[PDB]
Amino acid sequence: MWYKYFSKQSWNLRVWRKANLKYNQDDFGMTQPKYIARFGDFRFRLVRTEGALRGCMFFV
Amino acid sequence: KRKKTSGDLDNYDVLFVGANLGGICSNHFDKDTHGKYKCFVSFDQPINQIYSVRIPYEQQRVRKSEYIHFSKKSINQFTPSEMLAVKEILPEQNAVVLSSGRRIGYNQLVLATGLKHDFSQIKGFYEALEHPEHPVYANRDPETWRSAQHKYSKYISNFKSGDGYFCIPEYPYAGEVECFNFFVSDEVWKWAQHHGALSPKHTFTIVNANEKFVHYCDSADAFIKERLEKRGIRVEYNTKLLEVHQDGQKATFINTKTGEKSVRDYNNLYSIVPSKRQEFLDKAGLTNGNGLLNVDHQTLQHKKYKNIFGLGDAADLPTTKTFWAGWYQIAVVRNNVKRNLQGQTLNAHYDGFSKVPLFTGHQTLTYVAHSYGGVGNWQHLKHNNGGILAWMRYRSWAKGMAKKFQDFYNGARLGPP
Ligand SMILES: CCCCCCCCCCCCCCCCCC(=O)OC[C@H](COP(=O)([O-])OCC(O)COP(=O)([O-])OC[C@@H](COC(=O)CCCCCCCCCCCCCCCCC)OC(=O)CCCCCCCCCCCCCCCCC)OC(=O)CCCCCCCCCCCCCCCCC
Ligand SMILES: NC(=O)c1ccc[n+]([C@@H]2O[C@H](COP(=O)([O-])OP(=O)(O)OC[C@H]3O[C@@H](n4cnc5c(N)ncnc54)[C@H](O)[C@@H]3O)[C@@H](O)[C@H]2O)c1
Repeated sequence: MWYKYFSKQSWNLRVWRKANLKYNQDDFGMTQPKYIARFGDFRFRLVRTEGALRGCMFFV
Repeated sequence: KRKKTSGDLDNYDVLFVGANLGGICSNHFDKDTHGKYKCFVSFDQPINQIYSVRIPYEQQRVRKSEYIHFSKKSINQFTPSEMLAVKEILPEQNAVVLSSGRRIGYNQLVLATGLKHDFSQIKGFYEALEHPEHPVYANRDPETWRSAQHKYSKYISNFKSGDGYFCIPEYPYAGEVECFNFFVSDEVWKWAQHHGALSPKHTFTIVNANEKFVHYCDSADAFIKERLEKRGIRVEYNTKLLEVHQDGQKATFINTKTGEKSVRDYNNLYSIVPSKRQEFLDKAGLTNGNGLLNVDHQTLQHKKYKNIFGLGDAADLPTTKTFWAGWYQIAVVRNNVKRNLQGQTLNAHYDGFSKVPLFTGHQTLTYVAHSYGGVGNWQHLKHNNGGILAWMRYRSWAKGMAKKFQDFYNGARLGPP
């Protein structure tokens, strides 16, 4: 009965690969501007997040 | 120095009905006459959205503060104003009664009521637009949204799959070319089909109630249908959106040609808000046919009741109801009204010029400019296939036009000439 003692207040986040899926990336961050062109759209399509993209460009 | 004119009067000499184009005309009227006349303005809505930058607004090249403007800002401080719509108009008596019930007299009447939006023409459409998650999108934002609601910009982004419909209401409707975003979405949705963001089994069709896209300019209307075929977009004419079911995402369309209605599943619905003819303009015997003002095409003066004028969208003029058309309609109204206050003749003629950008790509556009006879100028349909020339003209309208409407309402910058 482990679910009986599970606390649903941890449902505030949906953590997957160290990233919160309920993150409003359409209103905050580099992904907010909708006027991005084909290159910037395909780049965000690959990484799905700005935090992962910025981390890789740091070393590149 | 100058004292503000009073609003608690029984009659005036000039009366402007409207704030979008009725306010800019009054601001240009007083500055030309140096405040020799006491005029009153009576609008209906407190907020004037800048639909001329609607597409750059959906692309979030324009902040919500630069797209939302109050009606009081268009009107100057010397003239009084009141947010009360007119209940009835008596042209034979030269007086106007408001919704409150106070009769106000006038000597000259300038009607700038335009085309009033009616969300009730489509059942359940407004409630599906105000919903922050439903995929029903429209041409204007509801007034119940806060500054943190950006659903308007998710029409093109959140189109992962499903059936998409772009609905055009029955003419006359507001925002004919300035709200045509099916060319910018096609280029973005082409990218989504390349890397799998958009499902390969998706449908997008343009549901147009009218027979043509641009009624008074066949040069631009032929270009649109020619480009829609080259892009691959499917169009269905004589069909208008009738009902939106928010529960199962059902959209009731009806073919006005054959009177046949159907039910279609949708996943991304965009519709230009349909207009509605105001009944009091018919009870006073000012409109004709469709419900637009019956005025002279040259001087913008009404056929009868020579003391009554009309401009903007409410006027029945064989041209595209744009905003730049209103730049050349306020110069004629403020002139002819000045001539009737002095009994002189009317030497101001309106040639029917109207200019509206047509966004042909995500970052490119071309200008739709034409005269009364549908003939275009040197700018008409130029650099229409994209390029550096089309890209530079896009950035000047997307990033540098919304900041200009602040001066238009204040009075710092006048029209193009
Ligand atoms: C020069 C010396 C060189 C020395 C050696 C250098 C080493 C060279 C080898 C290595 C190459 C560099 C590698 C860089 C990549 C590194 C990895 C990386 O960082 O990620 C990729 C990275 C991504 O960049 P980004 O920041 O993400 O892009 C911005 C947005 O994210 C993107 O947002 P978007 O995608 O949504 O939209 C982008 C764009 C939309 O863009 C597009 O859509 C266009 C795409 C068109 C694609 C067409 C494809 C065509 C295919 C080929 C042709 C077809 C075949 C032809 C066949 C012909 C047959 C022969 O929209 C815009 O509105 C653009 C903004 C306005 C334009 C700004 C331009 C600034 C230019 C300033 C200089 C002006 C000089 C003019 C002089 C002209 C004459 C020389 O790419 C780059 O870094 C590009 C290099 C930029 C370096 C900047 C530092 C230098 C500053 C510029 C030079 C200034 C002048 C200096 C000289 C002055 C005296 C002469
Ligand atoms: N895309 C759209 O839906 C849309 C809507 C409005 C304006 N526009 C753009 O703006 C241009 C000019 O706009 P416009 O001024 O002709 O229309 P408008 O709707 O912007 O102006 C009408 C004004 O009159 C007032 N009004 C309406 N009915 C009234 C009544 N009974 N009593 C008192 N006031 C009343 C309104 O409050 C408003 O201030 C248009 O050519 C178009 O380009 C677009």
